[PDB]
Parts: sequence; C-alpha cells; structure tokens
Amino acid sequence: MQIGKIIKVSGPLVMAENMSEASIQDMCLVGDLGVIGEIIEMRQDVASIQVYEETSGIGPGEPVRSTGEALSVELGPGIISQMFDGIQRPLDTFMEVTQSNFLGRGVQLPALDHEKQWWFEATIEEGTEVSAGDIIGYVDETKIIQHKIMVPNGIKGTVQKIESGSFTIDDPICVIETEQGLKELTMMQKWPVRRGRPIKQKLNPDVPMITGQRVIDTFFPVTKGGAAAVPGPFGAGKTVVQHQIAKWSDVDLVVYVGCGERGNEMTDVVNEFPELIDPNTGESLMERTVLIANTSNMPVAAREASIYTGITIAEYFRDMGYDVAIMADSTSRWAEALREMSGRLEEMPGDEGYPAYLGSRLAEYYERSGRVIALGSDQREGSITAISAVSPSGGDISEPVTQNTLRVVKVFWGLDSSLAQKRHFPSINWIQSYSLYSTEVGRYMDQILQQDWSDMVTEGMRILQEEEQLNEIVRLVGIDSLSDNDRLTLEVAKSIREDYLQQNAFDDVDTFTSREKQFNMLKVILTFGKEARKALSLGAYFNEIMEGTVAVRERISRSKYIPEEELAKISSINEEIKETIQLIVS
Amino acid sequence: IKEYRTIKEVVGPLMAVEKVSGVKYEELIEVRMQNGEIRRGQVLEVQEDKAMVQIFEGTSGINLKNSSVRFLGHPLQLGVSEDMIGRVFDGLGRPKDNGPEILPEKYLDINGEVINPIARDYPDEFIQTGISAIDHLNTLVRGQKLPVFSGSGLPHKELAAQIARQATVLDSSDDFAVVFAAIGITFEEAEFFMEDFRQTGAIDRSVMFMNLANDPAIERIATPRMALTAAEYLAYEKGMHVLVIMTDMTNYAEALREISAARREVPGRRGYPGYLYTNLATLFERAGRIRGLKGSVTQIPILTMPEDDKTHPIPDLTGYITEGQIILTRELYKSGIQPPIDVLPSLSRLKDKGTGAGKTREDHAATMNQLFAAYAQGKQAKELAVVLGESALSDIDKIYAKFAERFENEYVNQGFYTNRTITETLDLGWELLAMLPRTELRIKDDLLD
Amino acid sequence: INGEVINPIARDYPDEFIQTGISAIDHLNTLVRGQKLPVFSGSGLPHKELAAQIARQATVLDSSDDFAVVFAAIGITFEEAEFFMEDFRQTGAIDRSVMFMNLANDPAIERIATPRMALTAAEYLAYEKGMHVLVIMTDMTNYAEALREISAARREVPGRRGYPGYLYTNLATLFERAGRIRGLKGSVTQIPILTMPEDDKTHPIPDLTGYITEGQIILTRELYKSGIQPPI
Repeated sequence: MQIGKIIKVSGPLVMAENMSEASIQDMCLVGDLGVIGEIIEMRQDVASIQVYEETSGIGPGEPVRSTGEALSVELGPGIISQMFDGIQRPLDTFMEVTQSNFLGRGVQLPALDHEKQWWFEATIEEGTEVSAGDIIGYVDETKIIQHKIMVPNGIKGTVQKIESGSFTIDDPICVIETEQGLKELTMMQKWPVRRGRPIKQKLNPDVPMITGQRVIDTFFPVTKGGAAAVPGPFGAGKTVVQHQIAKWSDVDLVVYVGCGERGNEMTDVVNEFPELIDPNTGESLMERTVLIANTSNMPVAAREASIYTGITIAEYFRDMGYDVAIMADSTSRWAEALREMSGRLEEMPGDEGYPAYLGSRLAEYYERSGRVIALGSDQREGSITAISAVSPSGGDISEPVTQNTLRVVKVFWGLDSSLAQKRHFPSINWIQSYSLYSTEVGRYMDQILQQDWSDMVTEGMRILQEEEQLNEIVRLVGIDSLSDNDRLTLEVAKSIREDYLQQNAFDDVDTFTSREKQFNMLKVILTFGKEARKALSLGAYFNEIMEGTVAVRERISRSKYIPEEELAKISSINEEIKETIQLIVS
Repeated sequence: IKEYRTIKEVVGPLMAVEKVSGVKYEELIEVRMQNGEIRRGQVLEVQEDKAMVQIFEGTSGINLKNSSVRFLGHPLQLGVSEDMIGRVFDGLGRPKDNGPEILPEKYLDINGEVINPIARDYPDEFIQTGISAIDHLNTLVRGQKLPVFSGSGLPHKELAAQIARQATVLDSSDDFAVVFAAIGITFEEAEFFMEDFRQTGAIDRSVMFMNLANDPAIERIATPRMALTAAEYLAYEKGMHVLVIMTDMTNYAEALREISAARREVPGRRGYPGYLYTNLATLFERAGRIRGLKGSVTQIPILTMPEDDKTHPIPDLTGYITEGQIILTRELYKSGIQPPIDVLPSLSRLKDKGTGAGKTREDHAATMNQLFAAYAQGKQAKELAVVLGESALSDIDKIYAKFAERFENEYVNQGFYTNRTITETLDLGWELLAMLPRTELRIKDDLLD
Repeated sequence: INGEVINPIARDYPDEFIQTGISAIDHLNTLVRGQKLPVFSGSGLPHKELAAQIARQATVLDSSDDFAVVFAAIGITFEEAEFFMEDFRQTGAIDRSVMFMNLANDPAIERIATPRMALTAAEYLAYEKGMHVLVIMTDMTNYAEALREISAARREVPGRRGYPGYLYTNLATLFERAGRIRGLKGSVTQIPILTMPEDDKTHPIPDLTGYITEGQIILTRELYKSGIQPPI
C-alpha cells in the first residue's frame, strides 16, 4: 500500500506527491495525524486534497494514505440503532473508545462493530447459481428487523460452501465459485455514497402510504416511493408531525438524516427520537431506525454527504425487499453546505451563491427514491419514500432550495404557524398543500374499499375551498347576510376542520386513524351535510337544523376517539343523522 | 479509432490527455476506466500534442495512470432512419425502449446546417391543434415557432401531450410526424408521457427523445439538437410535415448555465452566459420550410417562467427568436380552466398566413377579433366591477361580463382530452357571440350561413 | 485555541432559565443556559449598554454558582472598550469575569484570534472547572471584516457578497462552542453581538449567524430614536 508525501499546505487544501496509485474522489488520511481528506484533482502523481478537519499543525513531509475508495458506507449487521455523522463515524463508539465528549482530529473508527458475534442463519444451498441481491441467509439484528445478507454487486456464480454459525462481520460466511476463481463473502458490503445502488427496474410509486394522519392520508397522500417536502417554520409542530410519520407509517425502516443543525436543535432529535415507541411491538423505534446527526459545527463535507449517506443506507434495505422512509431535516442546511463547498472550490456561483448544479443535486437525490424491482432472481419489490424538511430563511418558499425541490417531488405539506397560532394541529395548510398523487390514490382507494372514496375526498376539498370564498364575504361584510345553504356549508367546513383535519398526536386513539376508520368518519361528516341539504330543500331552515342536532353532532365530534374494534359506533351515526333530520321534516 | 493511455491531469470533470495526435475540436471520446467502466466525453480544447476533454458523467473514481481514452473521430451525431417513428430514445439518441435495431441510413452532426436565406420558404398553412384558444385566436402555421410560456405547478405537461395527440394537417396528402423532446424531466413525468403516447397510439407517429432530471447536463444540452436533427431528416429527406415539441426549455437553460460554470466562463446577464441568446437562436432557427421541398419543421418550445417574470433572460431571449407566445396563468388555472390559456397576452405573429377561406373558414379573422374585443371589455367589466360590485348590475356591461365568464368556461375550458375540429371551434365562436346585440359588433354579412 | 468539536450525542438539552432581568428577553424571548442567543444591532445603537446590563444582571434561579463572565471585545474603539472596563470595575462584575480586549487599531489577525481565545478560556472554566460561563462577544461584524482582510491577503476568492465561502463554517466553529454536556457540571452560554451592515437582515453576517444560533434579539432605530431602552 503506497504512501504519498505532503508538498504543500494552505488552508483546507493539501497537496501530496507520489499518489499515482490513487483515484479522483478517493478518501484520505492526511499527515501524521491522519485527518480525513478527499482527492479533488490529480496532475501526474500530485493529488490536490480538500481536507475536512482542521489542517492546523500539518506541513510538507508528512504522509498521506489513500483509503482506496470514495466516501462509502459499511453495510451489514450492526447498522440498525446507530447514530452516525454525515460520513458514518459512529458517534457512540466515539465516546466509549476515546473517552471523550469531543470529536478529535484523525481518530478513525469503523462504522460498525467488527468484534460482535452474530448468528448467521444460512438459507441458500450449495450448488446454487447466484448474483447481485440473491439472499443467502439472514441475521435477526434487532427485536424487530431481520437483516437479509445479499450477494454484493459484482459477484456472480455458484455457492461452494455455506453454513450457519456464530460470526463477526469480518468472518467469511460463504464461498462463491466465480469465473475468476473463489471469492469469500462476509456479512458486510461497502458502497460509495454518491452512486445509486443498482436495481432491476423502477416502478410507479402508486400504492398509498398509510400514515394514519387524516389530513395527509386523505387530502395530500404520498405513495410508497413518493416524496414530500415540508416547510419548517418555528412553532408549527414540525417535530411532532415528523414523529407521527416516523412511527405510524407502514414502512419497515426509517432513516433519519439531520443535515447540519443548530447544536441544541440536533440535541433535541437525539434525545426525542430514541423515546419514540414502536406501535406494534412496544420496543424502541430505534430498533428499526438509523439516525444521521450533524451539527452545523461538523465538517462541511460531512454535512454535504449526510443525505447521500442516508439514501445509500435506505437503498441497502430497499434491496432487501423493504419499504423505507428517509427523513431529511433540513435540506436547506444541506444546501448551505453545498454553497460553502462551491466557494471552497473557487467555483462560479449560480443564483444566490448556490452552485449552478444545485437543481441537479436535488434531482439526483430524489430520483434515487421510488418503488423498484430489486436485483435478484426473486424479483422482489422495495421502496424508499422521502420526507424532506425545508427551512428557507424567514420562511420564504420562493427561494432556490424549495423551488428546485417542488420541481421534482410530488407532495407538499405546507405547515403554517398561523394555524398553530389558532391551535389547529397538524398545522398543514389545506389550501396551499397539494399531492399530485391524489388521483392515482383515489383509484387504488376506490378499488380496495369498494367505495366512492375519490368522490368523497373531492367533495370534502370542494367544501373547504368554498369556505375560503365564503369567509371573505363574511369578513366584509356580514355573517347574517348569507343564505341557509351557505351557513350550512360553513358548518360542514367547520366539521371537516375540527372533526377531521384536527388530530391530537398525544391521544391514545386520535394519534392514529386507520384507513377504514378514516372512511367512516368522512362518510358521517359528509352525510350530515347531505341530509341537511335535503332538509333545506324540503323547507326546513338552518337555525332549526342546528338546534335539533346538538347531540348527534357531538357524536360526530367524538368520532375521532372511537376505538378501532368499534367502527360500528361510527357507521351507526349515519342512522342517527337520517332519523334525526327526517324527524325535523314536519 | 485512436486509443491513448496517457492521461496527465484531472481537474473536476476535465481531463488533459498528452502525447496525442490528430485529435480535433469537439470530437467525442470514451474513457475506459481502470475498473472497466466506460464514460463518454467531448474535446474542449486541443493544443500541440495535448487535448482537454470534458467527461459527461464526470471524473469521479478515475485512476489516471491505468485509464485510457479512445478518440472516436466524430462529434455528437444522430444515426437517422425512417424506423425512428414509434421509438423512444434518450438525450444522446440511444434506444430506451428495449426495441430492435436500428441500422441507420447515415450519421449527421446534431448541430445541423444553416439555411441559405434564399432557399428558405415562408411558413404556409394551418396546423390543427384541436385547441380552440390556439387554433382561433393564436393560430399555428406550418414552419412557425410558437412557444408556450408557463410556470411551476402548471399543467403545460398536459397541454404538451394533447397537441402531440391532436396535431394534424387537414387535409393534405403528406405525412405528419411528431418529434417529442423531453428535457431534464423526472422519471415519473417521463413515464406519464410514454404512458399517454402509447394509450392513444400517438407513439405510432412520434419520435421521442427523453432526457431525465438526473441525466448529465451535456445530455440535456444535446437533447433538443438530437430532436431537431431527427426532425429535419424526416422533414427534408422524407418530405414529412414535422411538429417538434420540447419541454422544458427552462431546464435546458439551467443546464447551459451548469456547463458554462464547469468550463470556468464569466457569467452574462442575470446568471446566464451572454451566448444564451445565440445558443437559443441556433435551436429556434432550425424551423421552417425550404423552396422546392414538401416537408416542414414546426416548433413548440415549452417553458416555465422563473419568479413568473417575462423579462427574465430565458423567456425574454426566447421572445426575440420566436413568433408570438401562448401564456398560461395561475388565476385561470385555479378556476379549473383547462387549458389555462390567457388569450389577451397571447399572440401568434403568423396567424394571417394560416387562416381564412380555404385554410380554415371565411369567418376566422373577424370572429377572432370579435371574440377578442368582447373578452377585453368583458374582463374590464369585472375588474373595476368587483370594486363597485353587483349592488347594481349593468344591462349592457353585465351582459358583457357574462360573455367574459362563458368564454373561459365553455370556449377555452375544453378539457385535456378534447379534440375540437376548427369547424367546431368557430361554430362555438359564433354560438357565444350571440349573447351581444348586433350594434355591439364581424361585418354586415354576418348572418350569412 | 481552535478547540475541538462537541460530539452531537454528548450535548445535553438546555434546560434552565436565565434571568437577564430584561423583560423583553426574559419573558418574550427567553435566554436558556447553554443557548446561543445573539443580539443584532447597528452602528450608533446601544448594544454596548445592553451587553453590560446582561453581564451585570444575568443570574440563574438556582443555588449557583454565580455566572462566570468571559467578555471578548473584538475590533472595538478605545471608547467602547473603556466603557466596558469601567462598568465592570464599578460594579465589581470584574471579580466574576475574564476580559479579552482587542481594539480597532489592533492587527486584523489578532482580531481573528480574539473569539477563539475567549472561547478557549470559557470551555476551560466550564468543562474542566465545572463553572457556568456566560460569553458575551462584540462585535462579530468586526470579526467578519477582519476575515475578508486576511482572506484577501491569502489571495482567496470571495463568495456571496464579498465574504469568504468558508465564512459559515468559521462562524459555526465559534457559536457551537457552547451548551451543556452530559456528565459535566459546567456550561457555556453565548451571547454574540453584531451590527448589521446597512441594517440589512439578509447580509451574510446576520443571515448565517441566524442559521447557527437559536434565535436572535433585534434593536431597531425606530425604537432607539424614540428613547426606548433597551430598543428591542
């Protein structure tokens, strides 16, 4: 293994001769101290290296060692439950081993535990022809998730020796006969974070994700393989929404990525996330989460690589046949790292100092998400769903980062602190929000429920949009100038906001609403509407309809709290509506 | 086919090869990486025995000493054939559809050739788009360039697919083909196009060039040039009337801007290179007709407008090269108007040479201007009429604004799956006008037929 | 004096309320122990006064110890500095303080060193000696101006609005030297102070500071001229 020598040091930029055995983008251990650097350029045998940690105290003469690879992740058992930085340093191993609260220059630690014994259960048989993504056996890594060991990309051939037993992730568990002879496989593979893990095919992300959060699942849904953006205004309950999706969604794993956050904000996530309880098991959510945590203090390259490191891990589990959600907060800070990196490379800036390639990088990320047929003879499916927070200074959505994002994703959940001000939660602005998946989801939904769901959703939304119109008429001038049909409309609208859109995350039952419960609840809201219309045309007046329906609207208000094993007491409200309204027709 | 194993420098996505010979400016290259990977590139500069190349897929992972460069001896070319019809390609014209072939007749520079000014013929005859607000008030002629100006969140994608399906020449005896260039769009956007085109069988007469958002910038920049080169072949060697549709031209300019920055150029006006005007002119001038030839090329560049600003480099510069423009607005779109065409700021500079008796029908010119003026005063009859509301409604001015209401919802709001023959368009033209008294009017011989 | 970066999973959430004794902060924009909360002001505006007041008055509601104040003056006039050093001497706030004074006619590199010196002192007092340290720094705008000067001298190429690409990292590098740490008695709370060039909120200095710190306190001219003190 060949060793360069530093010939120049000037700020973050180091140059070393005798590097010809290395490659553009290789990661480096620079100097005596051995700090992390990336080769940016090569002229003959001279490498220019962008160094990620302070170069203070380094000068000509000292060694440089190429790692032999671009920035990569270790992928194998031990990865679930960890907290990493943007470049996969293990933040807990860091504390035990260095006995320190500080991240010291050029301390190197493997991302995963290489010493831990795991039980490997072999599922494949000797003689079997295999290639990238075939499953050879599995590890029960956590109480929840089964880690499937796949044949790495690049390998093809015949299983020669496989066997169950206790192994560390370094031990050869399997030998493949290839055309180049015998290759040993371990339970781990490395992958470069800027290269998307290959797939058999990309599919349309057409299955709706069940978040159990009524405003999302119903009016602004995201499909498994879709992507949503969320603005991040202070005081609008973003964290609580993030948590609800992280824990209620019907995905197998969450990858959470914190890009380059304020120290104390990042500390918050680090504390709160481990306390999320997994709904089906009672175990920590961490038993199926991988967290990346970066403070704005971290190296710019770790802040920049955060999302890639994130997505690559998500891809690895996708390949196993799983549904993964990747949560990036906030991609605005990620982009700030991009901007810095651009200035460091003495580049031409684009708009507002952002590199010319901002949009590209965003696209590259989002297009690495989606529903796919993974490699392997199984042709199994998996998917990655992106939920990305944005936090444009002062809230301004019209800036570069949010603009380019809405140019490539399909769902926008617009959190709004004025809704928060009004105690309306989740503070998703139902006028400004959208989901370009609504139609396709409507179709699935109508099919799976045997019901006119699309119709109900669009009626619901038509009612809310009517309310925006009416509201302006009332403000200027007169609530007592509106027809009975409009006063009725306002009450149905109020019922959609208060009884449906408003969900309390901290309540046993309201915390999560099933697809079937969502349907009965909206069916009862809309049929109060329909029965009252019928009664109004039959010559009953508004005030009288209100007056005589106190009890039954109360039942509508408490719908959200009916347990799932009792959806009959929701259906039955329809009978109570009809019977009450028809009675009033006299 | 030269191969050199003598790479001297890599800086970002640029490499210097040395001890090279017979290499030409802009020649395509292949980099054979030490690990077996192959990347395409282009020679940016050639000096003595050196060549500087740009690698499309970038230069990450490359080990200089063990990589090699094949110099191919030609620039970016398209391999043309009649078998392009019904096939899908990417931005460099590689098959994307898993189909068979194709063995090209020949290879052409995607830059093309500049037409001798005496050889060019003036744009001539009606193309039917099936879209009233274009076919009537903003008519499209064979050989024209009429862009769609738009904006993020706008259904210009949907409009694009519709014209592609509904564009026809009625009648003629000459073939009619569509080249469709998608530039930097998402996989889902693409899948939507390939899905619609096949559902309706528009594919059977379309050639499709699909450039994705995550494709390298150089492929974005090349995509329309591949498309126009296919267009011109079909038009000028096969005698077809060819309609070229490209979305989204805004994506294209970002890509220029991205290449310009990589190549260490000083930016021009508002971020973009001075030569954005020139570059675009290279594209839009590639439309028209040739004296002595039957075929034509017609262009509908589609673009989204940043900040929704018409004076921005991108639409502005497009403006001076093209011949009118179809605007789409948010006010109309939000009213569920499909397509949301605002006809007032919309214009076709060439209508006159593609309408009237023989081309469309005798009443075209007049009905257009009558429907237009009536929509003009009708909208003013509401702009100042929300100021002073309907507490008192005018008898003439409130029969005008009802026209301004119905125009949008019945005449323009036709639907994205609705092909309206010109015959139909004009019949609905008059049907709406009969809301006004005769004294508010085309001419005396109106009620004639 | 560069220090070392705090392991993100080593930090503790800031918990405890700091009585600054200034209604507008304490009630409406509460400073909390371990927070980074800066003051954005302008030339002519009395941030100086506000700074001295927070330093005299800041206390926790606990049983201690008292705050130790580490005060870093950065590129300020002799007048500014002489105000501080007399107030601290007058009140006896000095017996509780560590002062780093660096004036406008001081070499721009020393300007650059000043905050790094102060923070090194603060972390030592806090994380090795178990003290609760309150770090006040004026005027960060000056730190920035000094940055451009050295940067120009090293022949670097400026990013957004004339300032260096690396400005962000530099700034975070200062302001993230703060907070409570698990298992440690002491803590560092920062109140960086800065004048906004041409009162421009979007200027890189105030903009980037905002991305890094946990909020900000603004003084306006409309308030100051109207004799309001503190003009928050």
